[PDB]
Amino acid sequence: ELKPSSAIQRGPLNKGGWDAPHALHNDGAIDRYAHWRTFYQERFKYTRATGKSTLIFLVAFPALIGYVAYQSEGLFEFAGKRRGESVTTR
Amino acid sequence: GRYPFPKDVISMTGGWWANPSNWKLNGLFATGIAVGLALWVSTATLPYTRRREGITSESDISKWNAAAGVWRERHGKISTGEA
Repeated sequence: ELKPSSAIQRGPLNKGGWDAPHALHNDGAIDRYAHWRTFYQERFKYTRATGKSTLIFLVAFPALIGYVAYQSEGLFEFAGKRRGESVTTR
Repeated sequence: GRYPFPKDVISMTGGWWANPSNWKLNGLFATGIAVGLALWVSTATLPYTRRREGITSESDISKWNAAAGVWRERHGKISTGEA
């Protein structure tokens, strides 16, 4: 019984416009290559190699830079020195 | 070689073999610009040029060293080699 009103007269949608002629013969292999690439994360998993990469660049590499930056914080003062002057502040 | 080339595209460099017919004529313009550029620039750059050695007196620079000494003694500064 319950259908919407007859006074719709709905029509099919167009995209609007002109059929540009296809200037590209798409390669299904290249297309499935790139579609495999852009949704890599939907099939990503954890392995030993994943763990090696995220060991280095997520923890180890910032800890290396943190050993650099805080230990060498305000040491060097290279403004204008002399032959014999100390180069650091500590 | 002289292989056939599609003459439709217009490049800023002219393209493949640009040999336009009035090259004897248009070269009268651009060189007329070119010479007309250079002497117009060379005069304009002329007051901005100068002779390097001998622009001021040694007496001026020696008095500037004197002013350096007057400044530096007031700040009380050791030499570069004093320890």
